[PDB]
Amino acid sequence: PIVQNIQGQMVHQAISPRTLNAWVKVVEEKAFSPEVIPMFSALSEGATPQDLNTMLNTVGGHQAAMQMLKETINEEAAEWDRVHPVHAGPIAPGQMREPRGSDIAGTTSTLQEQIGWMTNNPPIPVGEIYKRWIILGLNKIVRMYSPTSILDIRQGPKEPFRDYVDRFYKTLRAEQASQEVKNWMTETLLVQNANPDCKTILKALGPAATLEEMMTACQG
Amino acid sequence: PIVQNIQGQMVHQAISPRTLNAWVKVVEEKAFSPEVIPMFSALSEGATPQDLNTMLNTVGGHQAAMQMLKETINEEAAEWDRVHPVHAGPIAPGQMREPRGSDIAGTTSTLQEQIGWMTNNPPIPVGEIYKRWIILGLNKIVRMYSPTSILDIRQGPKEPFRDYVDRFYKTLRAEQASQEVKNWMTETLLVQNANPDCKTILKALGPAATLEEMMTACQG
Amino acid sequence: PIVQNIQGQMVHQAISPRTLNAWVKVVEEKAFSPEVIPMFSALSEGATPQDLNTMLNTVGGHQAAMQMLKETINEEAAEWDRVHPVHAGPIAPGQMREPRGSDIAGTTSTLQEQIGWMTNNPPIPVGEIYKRWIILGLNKIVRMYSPTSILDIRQGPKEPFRDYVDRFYKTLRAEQASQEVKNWMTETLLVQNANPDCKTILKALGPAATLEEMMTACQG
Amino acid sequence: PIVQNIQGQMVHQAISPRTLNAWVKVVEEKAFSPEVIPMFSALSEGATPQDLNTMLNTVGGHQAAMQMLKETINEEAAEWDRVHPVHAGPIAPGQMREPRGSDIAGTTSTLQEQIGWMTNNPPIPVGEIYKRWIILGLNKIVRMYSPTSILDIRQGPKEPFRDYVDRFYKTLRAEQASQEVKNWMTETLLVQNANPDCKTILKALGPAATLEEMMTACQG
Amino acid sequence: PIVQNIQGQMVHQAISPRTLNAWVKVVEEKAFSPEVIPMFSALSEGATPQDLNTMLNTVGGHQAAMQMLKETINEEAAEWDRVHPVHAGPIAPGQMREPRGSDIAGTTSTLQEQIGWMTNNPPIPVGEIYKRWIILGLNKIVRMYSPTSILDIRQGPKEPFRDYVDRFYKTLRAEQASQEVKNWMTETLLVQNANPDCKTILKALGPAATLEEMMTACQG
Amino acid sequence: PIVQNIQGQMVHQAISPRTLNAWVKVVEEKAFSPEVIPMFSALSEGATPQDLNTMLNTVGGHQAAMQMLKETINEEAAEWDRVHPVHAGPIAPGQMREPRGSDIAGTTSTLQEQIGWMTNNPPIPVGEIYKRWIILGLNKIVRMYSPTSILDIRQGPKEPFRDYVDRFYKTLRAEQASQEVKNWMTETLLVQNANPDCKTILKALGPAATLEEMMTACQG
Repeated sequence: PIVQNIQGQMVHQAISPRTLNAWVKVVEEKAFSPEVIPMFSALSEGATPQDLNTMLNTVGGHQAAMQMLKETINEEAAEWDRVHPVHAGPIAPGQMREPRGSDIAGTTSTLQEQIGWMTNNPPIPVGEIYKRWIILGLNKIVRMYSPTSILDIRQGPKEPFRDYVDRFYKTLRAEQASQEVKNWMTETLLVQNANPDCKTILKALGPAATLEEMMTACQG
Repeated sequence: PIVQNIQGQMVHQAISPRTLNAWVKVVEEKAFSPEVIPMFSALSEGATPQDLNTMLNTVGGHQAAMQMLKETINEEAAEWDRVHPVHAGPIAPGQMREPRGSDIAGTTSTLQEQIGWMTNNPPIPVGEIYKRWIILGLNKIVRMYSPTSILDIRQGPKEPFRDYVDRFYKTLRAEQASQEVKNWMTETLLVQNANPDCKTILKALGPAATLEEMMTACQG
Repeated sequence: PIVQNIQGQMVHQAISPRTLNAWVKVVEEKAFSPEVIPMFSALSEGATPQDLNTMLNTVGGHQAAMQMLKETINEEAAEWDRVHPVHAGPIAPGQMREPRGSDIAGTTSTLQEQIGWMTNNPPIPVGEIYKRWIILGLNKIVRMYSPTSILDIRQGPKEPFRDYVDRFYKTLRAEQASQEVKNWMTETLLVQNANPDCKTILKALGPAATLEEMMTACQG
Repeated sequence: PIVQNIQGQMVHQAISPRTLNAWVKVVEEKAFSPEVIPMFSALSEGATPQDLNTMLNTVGGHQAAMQMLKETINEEAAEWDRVHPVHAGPIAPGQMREPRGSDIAGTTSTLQEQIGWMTNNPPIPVGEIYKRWIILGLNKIVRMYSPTSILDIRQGPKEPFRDYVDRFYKTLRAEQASQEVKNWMTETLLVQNANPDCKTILKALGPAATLEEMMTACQG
Repeated sequence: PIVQNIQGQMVHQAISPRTLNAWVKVVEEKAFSPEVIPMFSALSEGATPQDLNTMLNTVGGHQAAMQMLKETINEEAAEWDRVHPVHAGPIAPGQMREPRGSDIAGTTSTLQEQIGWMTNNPPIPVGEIYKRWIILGLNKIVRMYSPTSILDIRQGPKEPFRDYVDRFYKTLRAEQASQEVKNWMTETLLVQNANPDCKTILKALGPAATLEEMMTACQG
Repeated sequence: PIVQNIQGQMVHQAISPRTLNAWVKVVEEKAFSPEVIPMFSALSEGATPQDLNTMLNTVGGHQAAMQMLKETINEEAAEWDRVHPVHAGPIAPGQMREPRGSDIAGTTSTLQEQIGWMTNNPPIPVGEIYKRWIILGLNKIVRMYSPTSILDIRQGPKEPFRDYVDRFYKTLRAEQASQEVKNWMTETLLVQNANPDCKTILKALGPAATLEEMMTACQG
C-alpha cells in the first residue's frame, strides 16, 4: 500500500500477502456481518484501487455479492461521469488526464497513472472515493443479507430474553434505517414483543427504563 | 495510534492488522472476563479515538453489551459537558478549541481535529479519557455478566481449597467496589464457606492471620 | 522481484520464502479455485522469469496441468520467435540483443541477463509477457476444469435461488466468453433457466430490474 | 521498554502486543514452571513498571498468586520507605525528587515521571528494583507450588535412574535454599535416596565422581 | 546468504530462523517428493556453502540418503579437482587462489575464504556449483527411492484418467532421463495403459494428436 | 542479539521472544538429536552470553543435560583461568578488566561489561568461546544419549534393510568416533550385520560397492 517514511517523501509499495491472506481468512470465517465493513475500511486504508480490485477478485465464493458491488461501482461511475462533464478538451503540459468512470476504478488504467494521480499537488482522492463506494456497496450487501425484518422479531414462550435482544440488535444494526427511527423503535418494539411477565414488569417499572434495568428485571 | 518518536513526529499510522486480528480472536475466545480490561488497556496504549472506535466496531456478537457500553459513554460525555461548559463567542486565533463532550467519542469529529488536540502544547489527554470511559463500560459489562453471585460461592465436600479461593478471588475481581469494604468482606466470607477440616484448621490458627499460611495449612 | 530502495538505485531482491510457502500452501488448500489466477497475479507483482519458473516447479501435483501450461508456453514462444525476427552481431553498450522465444521463456537465460533486460531504457517487459502467458495458461486450465456447463446448469425444484445464482456465476466465470457477450448470458439465461414462480415474478416486475431487486422479489 | 535508535536520542518506544500474547500463552500452557521466571526476566528486559503491571494484570486466573505478589510488593515498598527517608521542597531542573515506595510500585505514578526518572543522570533503576521484587514474588509462588519436598523423593524399585534424577533436580529447582547449601544437597541427597544396587556402585566408584560417569555406571 | 545491495555490500548474514524452520517442517512432513528440488533451489537462492552445509545438517531422518548425497558430492569434487588441477608454486599477491575440490564443500575452508571468493572480481560461482551437486544428489535420491517402477503403472477400471495421467507425469518427473527419449516413452506408454473406453476413444482420435484433446475427450 | 545497521555502527538489542519460543518448541518436540546443535549454533549466532544463559535456564525438563553442560562450562572456565594467569596487576585507564572463569560465562558480570568487552578494539570473542563450549557440552550430551554401542546393531531375520541402515547411520553419527574409524567401519559392519541372503548377494558383487548398489541389491 502507501507508507510514510521519516524522511517525508513517500513511495509506492506492492500489496503485502499477509493483508490479503487475512482478508480471505476473515471472509471465510466471518461470511457476512456488520463488522466486516470497519475491518475492510481499516485494512485497505491508503491503498491503490488496483489493490482493492485484486482483493475483491481473490475472494472465493459469494459471487452474488461481488456482482452486486460491481454493478454498484458501475452505477456510481455512471453518475460521476454524468454529473462531472469534460468541459476542458485539451490537456495542459505536465498535468494528467481527469479520472473518468472507467478510470476511477482501474479497469483500463495502469498503475503508473493511479500513482501519478494520487501523488499530484493537490492530490486527487480517487482511492478515498473508491473506498466510500465499496463501503456503500457492503452496506447494501449486509442489508440484503438480513435474515428477517425488524418487525418480525418476536420472543417465544420459553426463549430467553438475552438471545432475543441479541438477535434484535443484530437485525437492527444491519437495517438501513436512520438513527432517529432506530432510537424511536428500540424503546417500543423491545418491550412490546417480550415475555408477557417480563413485559408487565418492565411496564410497571416505569417509562424511563434503561438497558441495565431491563436486563436485571426481565431475568428475575 | 499516535507515535511520539525522533524528529519527524508529524506522522499518523493506522491500526496494524495483527493487533486488531488478535483483539478479535481474543474477544471471540474469551467472550467476557475481567482479563479483557488490562488486555484492552495494553493494546490501546496511546491510541487515537478513531482507532478505539474501530476496535469497538470490529468485535462481533454480544450487541447488548456494546449498546450498554455506548449508552454509558454517552451518559459520561453528557456529564462531562455539564461539568465542563464550552465558552461562547469567537475563539482566539492560534488556540485550539477545547474538546466537547461529543468530540471525545469521535462521532462528530475528524482525524485532524484530534491530531491537533493531542499534539497541542500542552497536550489534551482526550484519548486517556475515552480509554477510561471504555474501561468503566467494560467494568459495568463484566459486573452485569456475572452468572453466580459472590455470596453463593461455597466449597463442596470434595472441591479443593486452592480452586475454591481461586474462584472466589476471580469473582471478587470481576466485581468493582471500594477496597475499604473489600478488605472486610474477603475476611468475613473466605473463612466461612470452606471445608470443615479447613474451617477448624483456620479457627485453630487465627482469623487475623495472613492468606499464605491458610493456603499452606489445609493443602493436600 | 524488483524493488526500489529509499533514495537508492534500483536493486534486485531475492525470492520471498514466506510468499512461496503461502502460495504452495494455498494451492493445496484451494486445489483449483477461479481465484488462484488473481492470487498468483497479486503474489507475482514484478517477479522475474526465474522466480516464476521456480514457483511453478515447486508446486506438488497437477503435473498434467504443468505439462499443458509448458506446452502453451512453448507455443507462445514459437509464435513470438516467428513474428519477431532475430538479429546477431556485436552488442553495443546500453542496448541489449533481440530476445528470442527461449529467452522470453527463461529456460536458456540467466539472472544477470534478465536483470539487464528488465532494467534497460526502455525496459523490455519480458517478465510481464511471461506473466501474461502464465495467466492465459491458467485461464485455459481452469476453463477445462469446469465441471458443470453454463448451458447445462438449471435450477432444480428444491434448489434455492441463492445457490442457483451462485453456481450460475461460478460457471460463467469458469467458462470461456468475451467481455461484450458476457452480459448477454447473465441477462438472458439467468431468467430463462430458473424456477417458474420466480420466472413469472421477474416477468411481472420487469426485465430491466437489477440483481438485488430481482433476488429480493424471488425470495419473497 | 527503552530502546536506542540508530544515531538518535534515547526515546521510549511503545509496548509490543505480540510480547504480551506470547506471555499469556506461555503462562496458560505452562501454568507454573521453574523456568517461567527466566521467561518473565527475558520478556521484561528494560521495561517500565507500567509495562510489568499491565503484563501481570493481563494474566487470566491464578488471582491468589496475584494477591500474594501484591502483598509482597506492598511490604517491599513499606520497607523501602522506612529505610529511605522522603524529602519535599522545590524541584530543581536536572535533579528528580526522592522516589517513594508507592512511586517505585508504580500504582500512584504516571508515565512521564517514570521516563524522567529512568533517563536521568545518574539513572535511578526503579524498573530494575521492581523487576527484582516481581521475580522474588514469582520465586515465592513457584516454591509454594512445589508439591513434593526435596527430602520426600525416593527412587522406587521399578523407576529408572534417569527419571529419578530428573524429578530430583526438578524438585530442587523449586525449593528454598541457597546455592552453597544447594551444592551439598545435590551432592549427598542424590546418592542417599538412590537405588541400593546403584548406591553400592557409586560407593565403589567414589562420591566425588561427576554425574555423567555415575549415570553411565548406574545404567550398566 | 550473500546480500548484493546498495553501498555497504560487505556484510554476511546467517540463515534466517523462519526459513530454516520451514525447511525442517517441509522435510519432516514431506520426507521426499519430486518437488523438493525446486523448494531447495528457491530457499537457498544465492547462499554461502556454510549455509548449505548447515541446511544439510539439520535434516531429520533418512541418513542413508544423506550419506549418498555426501559420497556423490565427494566424487564430483574429486572429478572437478582432476579436471581442474591446482597450479603449484607461489601465488601472485592480491590474486585470490582458485578454490580446490574440497574447498567447494566447505569441509576444509572458512567463512572469510568463501566470502572473498564469492565477492571477488570477477566472482567465482562456487555456490552455484555446490547447489548443482546437491540437486544432482537429490535427483539420485528420488530415483533410488522409487517404490513402483514406471512400467507397472496401469489404470484401473474405476480410477479416473486425469488422476492416472497426473500420477504418470509425477513418476516421470521424479526420474531424470534424456529429453530425446521421454517424449517417445510417454506417447508409447500412455495410450496403452488406459481404460478400454478411453483406449477406443484415443484410437478413434489419433496417436499423433495433442494431450489436451485426450484430456477433454474421455472426461467425465 | 547483535545486528549490523546500514550506517556501520552496531548497537545492543534485547533477545527476541520469537527465537526463544522457537528454541523451546524445538526442545519440546525433539528432546535431543545430533541435529539440534547446528540449530542452536545458527539460532544464537552473535548473541551475548546472558542471552545464552537465559535460553539454557528457560528450558523445561531434562535437567540432567543442563547439569552436565553446567559442569562442562565450569571445567572449561577452570582450565581457562589455569592456563591464562593474571600477570598484569594494575589496569590501564580506558581498558576493561580481563574476563576470568566466572566472568566469561556471565555469572558475576553485568551486561554492560559484556557489551564493553565485545565492542572493544580489538574485540574479545567471549561469545564465540562460550558458544564453542556449549557446542562441546551438547556434543557430550548427545554422545551420552546414544541408545547403544555400534556393535549391538544386528539386522533381524524379518527386519528390513532400509530402517536397519538408517538406525546404523544414526547411531554412527551420534557416536564419538572419528572420521577415519567411521569410514573404516561403514564398509565392514554394514555388510557383516545384514540379512544372510542379501549379505551373500552383496559379497558376491565385490569390494567396491557403493551406497546405491547396497540399497538396490539388498532389497531384491
